[PDB]
Amino acid sequence: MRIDIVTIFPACLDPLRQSLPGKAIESGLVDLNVHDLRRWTHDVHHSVDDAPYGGGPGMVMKAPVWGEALDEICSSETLLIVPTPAGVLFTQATAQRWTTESHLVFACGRYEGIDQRVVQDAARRMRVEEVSIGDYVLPGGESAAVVMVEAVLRLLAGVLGPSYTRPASWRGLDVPEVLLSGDHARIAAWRREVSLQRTRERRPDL
Amino acid sequence: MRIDIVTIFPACLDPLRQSLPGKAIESGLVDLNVHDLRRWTHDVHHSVDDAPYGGGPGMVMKAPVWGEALDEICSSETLLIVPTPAGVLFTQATAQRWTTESHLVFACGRYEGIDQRVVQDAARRMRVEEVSIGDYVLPGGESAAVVMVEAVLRLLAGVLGPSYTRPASWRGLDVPEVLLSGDHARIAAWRREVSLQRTRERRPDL
Ligand SMILES: Nc1ncnc2c1ncn2[C@@H]1O[C@H](CSCC[C@H](N)C(=O)O)[C@@H](O)[C@H]1O
Ligand SMILES: Nc1ncnc2c1ncn2[C@@H]1O[C@H](CSCC[C@H](N)C(=O)O)[C@@H](O)[C@H]1O
Repeated sequence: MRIDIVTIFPACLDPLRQSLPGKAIESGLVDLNVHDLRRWTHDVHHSVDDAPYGGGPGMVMKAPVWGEALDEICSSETLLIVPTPAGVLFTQATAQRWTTESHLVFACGRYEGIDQRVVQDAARRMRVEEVSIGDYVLPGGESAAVVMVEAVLRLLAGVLGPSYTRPASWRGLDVPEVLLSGDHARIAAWRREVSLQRTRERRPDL
Repeated sequence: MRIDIVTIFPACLDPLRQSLPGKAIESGLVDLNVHDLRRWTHDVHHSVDDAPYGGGPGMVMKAPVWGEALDEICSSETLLIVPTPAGVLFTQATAQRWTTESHLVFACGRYEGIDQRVVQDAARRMRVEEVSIGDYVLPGGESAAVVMVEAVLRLLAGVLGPSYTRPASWRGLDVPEVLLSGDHARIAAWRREVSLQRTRERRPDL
């Protein structure tokens, strides 16, 4: 897999050089490249942003700068991912689906986001997805791209209820007898039962 | 606010030293500390993990090591956050709620997670929350803690539909006339209408 991440904060993708993703890279499973968007700017101030039409707070990332970056980095086989709290929700199904991709490009937004025409123009050449990692607002798309890449790379590396360990009794808290029993059938049943109960309490949406 | 993050991958929290969170730190809004869990180990191999009771794949993070770290770092006023895909969903309401906290501690899990008794034992002294940032599986809790801290710090710093910018026409794509009109009432109505439509298509759960 080839991954390209475009951002005005390259340092924020440094976790992808560590642990599982860093191991996936050095082992040649993935080619990861992080690009500073300012390298596609030409003005004296190397600016990636401008005032929004119709007003609003903050600034908008300019379509001409993004368009020039994506024209260079993307092909017709690329799956362009635009993190946004207005996108479809990223789930484990999405992470599994992205393992079948040859080229992922992440266009990380800052400020109020990226001029909408970047997505519409990209869609003329390649496949584009606006994706949210959850119902919260982040200052930028970088932490979202780390989350998405780690979820995909975990699956790629693997392809290519409560947990307990010793001691049996700690601070007056004992490991449930079922786990000490060595009876796989009883253990599987209990784990399913506790997971169902926890799901009912915390995640009835599931 | 004081934030403590406990992990076997301190480098993975480096994004919190950049951009908005890094600015919140240097301006004295937040005291952020990242702790390597191995510093609370005493065995020859400085190990934080052991085999799970009842079997299963991988390893479990030991309760005695976590208990010793949390005994040192936490107080009765701490809100202990344990990232887990089995927790309640983190949302913008949670991020807003956490801005009222004086001390957040994030216990980042690796492997199959943290022995469940760590949470139960912590709950004897302080408030604990098991939290998921979404319906996907990450290799570790660090990228989840970055997401949560950034969402909270964005709100803390601020307290203490589609976007467009120039040019009006780009690659044959024009900015909607409504945004060029300068009529706030018409702009607000249109933005609400396009956002509602996008919500119906992508997020009927909302
Ligand atoms: N929940 C989330 N999921 C994925 N990306 C998010 C996110 N929250 C914020 N972001 C990122 O942070 C950037 C700035 S937040 C701007 C939000 C924008 N007005 C919109 O509605 O799209 C976004 O462009 C996106 O890249
Ligand atoms: N969706 C998510 N939200 C928050 N943390 C997650 C997460 N997915 C994985 N993690 C983190 O990654 C670590 C290893 S994943 C292990 C999952 C564990 N068996 C469980 O059901 O809790 C978890 O301990 C947690 O810290």
